[PDB]
Formats: sequence, structure tokens, C-alpha cells
Amino acid sequence: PYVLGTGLILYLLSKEIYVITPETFSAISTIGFLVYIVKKYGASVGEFADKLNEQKIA
Amino acid sequence: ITPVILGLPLVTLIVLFPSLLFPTSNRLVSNRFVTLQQWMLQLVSKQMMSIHNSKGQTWTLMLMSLILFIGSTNLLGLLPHSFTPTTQLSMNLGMAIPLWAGAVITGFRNKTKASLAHFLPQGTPTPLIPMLVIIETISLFIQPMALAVRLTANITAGHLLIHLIGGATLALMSISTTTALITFTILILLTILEFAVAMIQAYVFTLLVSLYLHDNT
Amino acid sequence: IDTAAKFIGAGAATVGVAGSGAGIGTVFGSLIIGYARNPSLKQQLFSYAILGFALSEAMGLFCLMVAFLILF
Amino acid sequence: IDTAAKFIGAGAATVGVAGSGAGIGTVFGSLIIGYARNPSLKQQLFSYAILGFALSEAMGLFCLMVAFLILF
Amino acid sequence: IDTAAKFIGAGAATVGVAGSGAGIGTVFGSLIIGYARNPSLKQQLFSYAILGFALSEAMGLFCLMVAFLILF
Amino acid sequence: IDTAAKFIGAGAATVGVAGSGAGIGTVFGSLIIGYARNPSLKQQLFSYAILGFALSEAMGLFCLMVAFLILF
Amino acid sequence: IDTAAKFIGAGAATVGVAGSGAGIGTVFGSLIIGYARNPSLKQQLFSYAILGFALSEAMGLFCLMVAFLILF
Amino acid sequence: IDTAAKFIGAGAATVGVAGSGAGIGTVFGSLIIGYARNPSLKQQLFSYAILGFALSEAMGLFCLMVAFLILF
Amino acid sequence: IDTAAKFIGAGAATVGVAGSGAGIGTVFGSLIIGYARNPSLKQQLFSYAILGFALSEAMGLFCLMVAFLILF
Amino acid sequence: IDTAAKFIGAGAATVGVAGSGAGIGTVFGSLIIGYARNPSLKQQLFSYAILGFALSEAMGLFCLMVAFLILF
Amino acid sequence: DIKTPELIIGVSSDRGLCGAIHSSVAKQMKSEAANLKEVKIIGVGDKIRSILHRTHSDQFLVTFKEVGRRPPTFGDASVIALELLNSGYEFDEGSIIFNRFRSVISYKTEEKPIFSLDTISSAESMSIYDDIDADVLRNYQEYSLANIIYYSLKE
Amino acid sequence: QMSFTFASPTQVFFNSANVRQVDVPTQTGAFGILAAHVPTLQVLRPGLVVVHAEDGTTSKYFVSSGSVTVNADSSVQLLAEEAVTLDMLDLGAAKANLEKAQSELLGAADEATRAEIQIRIEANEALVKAL
Amino acid sequence: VAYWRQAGLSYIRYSQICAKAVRDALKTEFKANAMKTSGSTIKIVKV
Repeated sequence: PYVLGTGLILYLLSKEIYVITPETFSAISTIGFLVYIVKKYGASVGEFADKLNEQKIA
Repeated sequence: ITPVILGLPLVTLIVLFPSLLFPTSNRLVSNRFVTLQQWMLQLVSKQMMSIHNSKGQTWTLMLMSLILFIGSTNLLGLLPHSFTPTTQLSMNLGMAIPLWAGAVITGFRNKTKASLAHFLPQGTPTPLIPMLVIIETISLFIQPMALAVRLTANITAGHLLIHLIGGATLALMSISTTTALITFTILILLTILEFAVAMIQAYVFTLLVSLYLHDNT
Repeated sequence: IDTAAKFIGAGAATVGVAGSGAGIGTVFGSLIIGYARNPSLKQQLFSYAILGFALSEAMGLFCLMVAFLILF
Repeated sequence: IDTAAKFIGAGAATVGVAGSGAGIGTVFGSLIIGYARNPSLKQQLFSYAILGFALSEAMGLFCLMVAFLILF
Repeated sequence: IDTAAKFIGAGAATVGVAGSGAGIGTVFGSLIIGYARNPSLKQQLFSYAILGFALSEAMGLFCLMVAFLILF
Repeated sequence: IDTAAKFIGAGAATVGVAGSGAGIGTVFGSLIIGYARNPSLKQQLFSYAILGFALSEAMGLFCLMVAFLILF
Repeated sequence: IDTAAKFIGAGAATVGVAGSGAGIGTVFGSLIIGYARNPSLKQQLFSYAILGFALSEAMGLFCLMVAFLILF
Repeated sequence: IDTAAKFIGAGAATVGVAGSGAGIGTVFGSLIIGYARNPSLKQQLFSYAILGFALSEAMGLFCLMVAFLILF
Repeated sequence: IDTAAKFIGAGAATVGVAGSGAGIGTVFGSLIIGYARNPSLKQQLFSYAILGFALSEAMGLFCLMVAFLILF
Repeated sequence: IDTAAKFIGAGAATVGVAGSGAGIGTVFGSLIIGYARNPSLKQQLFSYAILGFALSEAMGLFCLMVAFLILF
Repeated sequence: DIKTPELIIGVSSDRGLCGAIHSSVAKQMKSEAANLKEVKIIGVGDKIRSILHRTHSDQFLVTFKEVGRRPPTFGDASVIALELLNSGYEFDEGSIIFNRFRSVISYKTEEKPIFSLDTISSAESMSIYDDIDADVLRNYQEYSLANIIYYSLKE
Repeated sequence: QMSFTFASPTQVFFNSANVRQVDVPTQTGAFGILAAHVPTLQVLRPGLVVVHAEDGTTSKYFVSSGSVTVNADSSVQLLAEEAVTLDMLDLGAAKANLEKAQSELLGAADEATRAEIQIRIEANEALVKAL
Repeated sequence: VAYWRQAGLSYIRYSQICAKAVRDALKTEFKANAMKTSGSTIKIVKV
């Protein structure tokens, strides 16, 4: 969860610091990012289960 | 200065944290933090290692660094905007030398006259025909190295067309949003479906090609 | 001359989408007869169809990047 | 020149429908040879022929948008 | 400029039929090779070749209407 | 201009016979593959090859009509 | 213009020889993959190879007739 | 004439990407209709698919370097 | 016009070499998928491939002499 | 005129390299389905595929030489 | 069904006529021999090679022994099949005559015909068939030669 | 559906069972022969018989050789020379054989001789493949 | 065709090597049975 939040912040900095698109384009990209999230947050937990168990087993 | 100078350092640091964080995960902590990020290179060492070795461990991590660097570089052009039209193009040209040099390191440096002697002796290039070996030295390097520049420009365009079609769709239907929002919504998501995928597959080409080099090397 | 040849030259680059559209009918058609011999529908076959159409429409998005660079 | 190059430029963009035209005959051709191998006609096979005629007429709709941009 | 470019606009719009004629050869070929494997000829398969030779000529009537628009 | 663009437009329409030429080869090639699978050469399969050369030369006669209209 | 367009119009009909040259590559290809199935090499298949390369070169000899007519 | 013809000269060289567009669909499509016959997917076939896609984007690395030469 | 459009008329006549190049790929492909059935390598299938690549680049030598007539 | 239509003559000569790109996929794609029947990889079929890649990219070399002729 | 206007092969044990096995085929194979198939005989059972054994010291292609002593198995069928293949049959229409057992108390002296003329096996109605190659054809004929063989023998 | 006869001389697995599919690696190829096939004859490549009965289940066997012949009608007869379940098939042997198989191959001879190995290689491999 | 077919062999020959090869394989228990299964208790009489 903490990682995800850090990555979002960095992007925002880049957009503001760097040359920017149109407002409409930008607004959308942010919406576009959101859609992936909801599946992802369930996915991120699932990711967690696999690797640390595979690490623990070995 | 700051903008151009800030962009390349910024790129590095996003790859650097994963590249530091995973080395770090080899004993601590993990809490939430370390294990979370170990996830990043474990996705690299999970996902990309499903393709690698393959060429063998020796080259494997050498190429995976460029693959991750390209995908991460383009992810660092994904997010920032404006960034793709300028900085990602300068990063595509800054990835151009790495893409050229990736064949150079072992191919042209050890055999410039026939870097296909490392890459592909018999295949595309005719091994019976050193002329076709040098000709396809372009289609397996000189060009493929220009393609790797065109490949990022292929992404730039598709990313651009999303912005242009987007901005043109919202410029066309400045309704607030309304029906253009629905399509415009897609047009952004097309940025991921187009650039962020084809970007990836783009470095995947440099992967596989520098694999087919070092795998026969 | 500087604006006229920019409208009839952005039309000749729109004929480069003739390869991305006929190629898409070859990347999906050879997937129709592919799953006809069967059976790996989800994964393997249709997964290779997505990585093929992405490498088919890439010559359509880059050709529409040289089209929109002549009119905008 | 201003009304000339947009009238000959809208004609060159109509050569992008030659890809979707033959690309529609192939996706509906491999479905004719696929259902010849039988028998999952309704659902699976003929339900994918719509997914193959949509990704092929998407470049056609992208080409018919260009020819209508120089015509209106 | 006005009288000339409309003649060099319906000429390049006739190069969109180059898919409707070859794609019909692709679908009617796949029905020619499909009926060889047998036996649904007077039903099922040759009734899908009419649905294929139409969708191919569907980009052959849409392209032909643009060449008839630039002329008259 | 008016007696000029008629010659640089009637020639571009002859590039529409590229689908009629490559459609005749594909419809006959799969007929040569369909009669290689045997056995209904006399009617049924090669009879349908005439019904495939007609629906493929129709997109070549309609394209040759537009080329003849811009020349005479 | 009156002398210029005939030269630009002869080359444009010479692009219609790209359909006849690939339609001969499909008819002789499907005869090369139609003789591997065996055994009637002489007659039937390769006897219809010239009968399939006659209707496909018929689009080329008509196109190179429209290219020569704008030259003489 | 000098700067005007450099705009409708890299646009006609952009329609050369239609060969690489459908050539990548014919190459990857045959690999989807090849691994369906199974089972040498990992290496042998998909490894050869990276040799065929590079030799098809080789013409794409020589046609996009042509239009980028008439630009700057 | 006279010493101009013949230089852009030899460019359009060199587009006819898209059928002699894509006809060789269709010919020298079915004689690679047909020899996979085996075992008529010499004397039969590859011998007919010499007579397959003889009527393929015959439309290309006729397209290389059409461009040579618009130069020398 | 002399410097103008030489730039629009090299561009249409680069469209003749659309046959080699789609010829490269249809020749190295039939060998991607030949080894799927197996097992002549690095023997007969992959050896003839290089002799099929050379016969198709030569029609791309004989077309890029026309594009280099109208450029230097 | 694939039938021509145009071998034979006795099948049994090496051990006597504990039924009318050998004699039956003997009969019907002598019945045969005139008629034209090919007069090639294979005798499974060398008690075949008794009942017919004279110019069935001269009409056989092969004969088989250790017929029983552990009931025949597929292997055998294949075995006998295998060498059979490599035979100077001019693979006419072959017959396999054996006694198909019918029940504890009943058997029937059989024949089946072998579409050894693989070409009848190519012909006709056999067309709709696919994997039609004189390969899988033969290569079924092959397989079936054992299958049948096995069976018959077992019968 | 299909009378699917999955049989082997020794084992009939399915007996005219209205099976939806058998995925079937004839040397012809791997296919999903579905309930009621077209006249076709097939040679069994060693592979698996994946027996999609009308039951969701698809059963594994690895098959050595034989025929499935997928008929004009709806009879499918896998006539397996020997088609066995991985259950009873020993990887330990298979792999071991298989490496060996190539090893032996290296000292083998003619098309046939090599073949004996190669066939095996192929086979054992395809078992190893399978498991 | 094959390295077999053109080595002649047969589908039998092929097959048998498969079949055998399976016999070669299997888990040992099952290998007990092996010899039962498609053995050949024969004298191959040559006539």
C-alpha cells in the first residue's frame, strides 16, 4: 500500500514539474489509472500471498 | 537545464529504488515496506526470468537491466506529462545508444565487420553470402537499432495520437464532457493499451535480439 | 505550397493503415482455424493472438503518427 | 491550392479501406473453413468472427475519419 | 484547382476496391476449399459464403459511394 | 488542369484492378487445393469456382468503368 | 499539363500489375501445395495451373493496355 | 517546388509500411496456426517467430528511415 | 511538366514491383510447406518452383521495363 | 519541375518495397508451419527459406535502387 | 466398405484339431486356392500346417508356432504383423481365416478379407476419409493387421 | 454424441461413451476430436489422450501408438496400442530413459537405427513431456 | 515418412517401439505385467 502511494506522488510531481498536457487529457489519464487500481488492490494482496510463501518454503 | 537534467536522474531513481530495494530485501525487514518492494524485483525475477536463461545467467541480468530500464523509462514517460513528446524522445535517443551499444558491447566490439557472427550466422542473414550477412547486419543491427529508435517513436505516436485524438475529441465535443468523455476515457486508457504495452514489447524486442546475440555468443 | 502539400501528403500516409487492417484479418483468421484444431482457447493460442495484433496495429499507430504530424 | 489539395487529399485516404475490405473476407473466410472442421458454430467460433471483424473495421473507421476530415 | 482535384480524388478512391475483390476471392476460396472437406454444402457453410461475400463488398459499396460523390 | 487531371485520375483507378487480379488467383488457388482433396471436379466445387470468379471480377469491372469514364 | 499527365497516368496503371503478379504466386503456390497431396501431377491440377494463370494475367494484360494507351 | 515536394514525397514513402503491417500479421498468424499443431512452442517455433518478425520489420526499418530522411 | 511528370511517372511504375515481390513469397512458401509433406524435393516440386518464380517476376520485369521507358 | 517531381518520384518508388515486407512474412511463415509438420529444421526447408528470402528481398533491392536513382 | 473384383491365412494353434479348427480352414482354403487374392497362406498354428501342408509347404508365406503357451498377446499380433509386412505378398486381397470362437461350445471358422490392396483401401467411398494418406492408410492397415491378427488368433 | 471407444487391447476406458471430446495426438497432430467425427483415420502419436468425456473431465493417458480413427460417423475408436495413465508411468524411468535415449542415439546408426533411439527419444520424451 | 518410415519401419515398427518404449517405461509394478502385455510367446515359423 505504501509503495503504491509513493509511486502516485512521484507521477504528480513529474506532471507539475514537467511540461503538461491539456486538462481534459490529463483528467482522463488519472481516471485511466484509477480503473486498474480496484482490480490491482485485490491483486496486490494476491501477489503478496504467493512470493513470501514461496520464499518461506525454499 | 533543470528540466532535461531533472528528467534523466528522475528516471534512474525509479529504477534505482527497485534496484536498491531488492538488494536490500536480502535480510531485512520486512515489515510492510521491504516485502512490498521486494515484490518489484521478484516480479522482474518472476516475470522476466520466465523468458531469460534462455541465454544463461551470465548475460541474463545484463539484458534484464536494459529491459527493466526501458519499461521503467517509458513508465517514467508514462506518468509525467508533458514528457513523452520531449523527454521520452530524448530518453528514446538516450536509450538509442544503449540499444546500439547493447549489440556493440559484444557484437560490433568483438566483430564489427560481422556482428551477425555473434547474432545470427545462419538465419536471416545468409552465411553462404557475406554480402547478405553485411546487408542483414543492417536488418539485425543498423536498422534494428534505428528501429529501436523508431520503436520508441512508434510509441510516441501512439501516445501522441491518444493525446491528439483525445484533445481533438474533447476539442470536437467540448460538451462538458460529455459523450466525448466516454470515448476520451478510452483514449487515455489507450495510452496504457498502446504506448505502455508497445513500449514494453519494444524493449522486449531489444531483449530478444540481445538474447539471440548473447545466447548464440 | 507550404500548406497545400500538407493536406494531400497526409492522405498518402493514410494508405499505410491498409497493412494494419488486412494484417488484423490474418492475425485473427489464423487464430480461428487455430482454435478449430483446438483446444487451448484461453491461454497459449488467444494469448499469442493479442501479442500478434499488437505487432500488427503498431504499423497503424506509427503510420497515424506520421499522418497527424503533417496536419497538426 | 487550398480547395484543391483537400479535394485530392480526401481521395488518397480512401485507399485505407482496401485493408479492411480484404481483411473482412479473410476473418469470414477462416470461419468458413473453421466451421467446416466443425461444430462449435454458435458461440466460441462464430462469436469470435465478430471480434475479428471489429478489430479490422477499426482501421477502416480510422481511415474513413481521415477522408471525411478533408471533405468537411 | 476546383474542377481538376475532384477528378484526382475519385481516382484514388477507386483504389479501395482492391480489397473488396481480393477479399471475395479469399472467402469464396475458403468456401471452395471448405466444401471439399464436406458435407454441409447445400446449407450451413455456403450460406456463410453469402454472408462473407457481402461484408467484403460492404467496403466495396462504401468506397464506391465516395468515388460517386467526388464525381457528381 | 481540366483536360489534365482526367489523365492523372483514370490511371489511379486502374490500381483498383489489383484486387480483381489477386482475387482471381486466390479463388482459383483454393479451387486447385479443393480439387486436390477430391472428387467433385465436374460441378459442385469447380462450378462454384465460376461463382467465385464472377463475384471477384465484379469489383474489377466496376473499377474499370470509373477509369473509362474519366478517359471517355 | 496536357503532355505532363499522360506520363503520370501511364505509371499509375502500371501499379495494377501488382495484383496479377501475386495472383500468379497464389495459383502456382496452391498447385505446388496441390501436387504434394499427389498423384495426378500431369492433368487435373497442373493442367488447370495455366487455366488459373490465364484469368489472373487477364487483369494484367488489360491494365498494361490502359497504361500503353496513355503512352501511344 | 523544393520544400513543397518534400512534403508529398515522404508521405508516399509512408505507405511502404503496409507491407510490414500485414507481413507481421502473416508471420505471427502462422505461429498461432503452428503451435496449435503443437508442442514445440517454447523455442524452435516461437524463437523462429522472432527471426521472421525481425526480417519483416527490416523492410520497416528501411522504409521509415526513408521518410525520416525527407523530413529533416 | 514534360521534364518533370516522367520522373514521378517512373515512381508509380515501380509500385508494380509489389506483386513480383509478394508473389515470390507466396510461391517460395508453398514449396516450403509442400516439401514438408515430402519427399519430392528434386525433379518435381522445386522444379515447378523454377516455373513458379518464372511467371512471378515476369510481371516485375514488365514493371521494371515500364519504369525504364520513363527514364531512358 | 526538375527538382520538384524527383522528390515525389522517389516516394512512390518506396511503395514498391511493400511487396518484399509482406513477401518476407509469407515465406518465413510457411516455414514456421513447415517445421510444425517437422523435422527438417536446419536441413531442407529452412535452407530453402533463405533461398526464398533472397528471391523476395531482391524485388525489394531492385525497387530501392529505383528510389536511390531518383535521389542521387 | 471397400471391395474390389480383385493372400489367405489359416490361424489356429499348433496343437491338434481339438475341434474342427484346422480341418475347417483346410477345407475352405483348399476351397479357396482354385478360385483365383493370392494363395499366400499364413498359418497360425502349425496344425494349420498339417491340414494344409504339402503345397502348403509351398503356398505359405509363413506359419506360426508356440501358439498358446501363454495365450497370444497383442505383441504377437504385431509380431506376426510386422514380419508380414515385409513379405512378398503382392498385397491382393488377403484373407484371414481363423476360427472365431463363438461361445464355450461354438466357434466359427472365419475368414475376413484383408484390403491388402491398399488401393481399394484408397478407393471409392474411402475418400471422405481424411488422414487419407497412403501413409496412415498403410499405417493403419499396419496397425489393424496386428489388431485383427491379435484378435483372430485369440479367437 | 459419439460412441467413443477408448480402448486398448487390454483396456477399454470408454466404451461408446458419449464423450464430448478427446484430444488426440495422432501423429497427424493434436486435435480436439469432438463428439461425432468425420471420416478420418488416425495414427497415434505418442501423446496424451485427453479424454474430455461429456463430463468436464478430461482424462489423461499418455498414449504410445495405435489408432484412433475418427470415423465417418460418430464412432471414435481410440484403439490404443497402449495408452496408459501418468499414474502408472514412471518419470523416473522416462527421463532416465530419455537422456539415455539421446545418449544411445549418439552411438546409433542409420535412419532406422537412430530411429530406434529417436523414436524412443521422441516417445520417452513425449512421456517426459507429459510427465 | 520419417526417420522411421523412410527407414521403412512400419507403423508397427514404430509403434512397437513406442509400445515397447512404454513397456520400457511405466512404474515397476506395472512393468511386472509388461511382459504379459503384448509379449510374443512364439516360434516364428518361416514358410
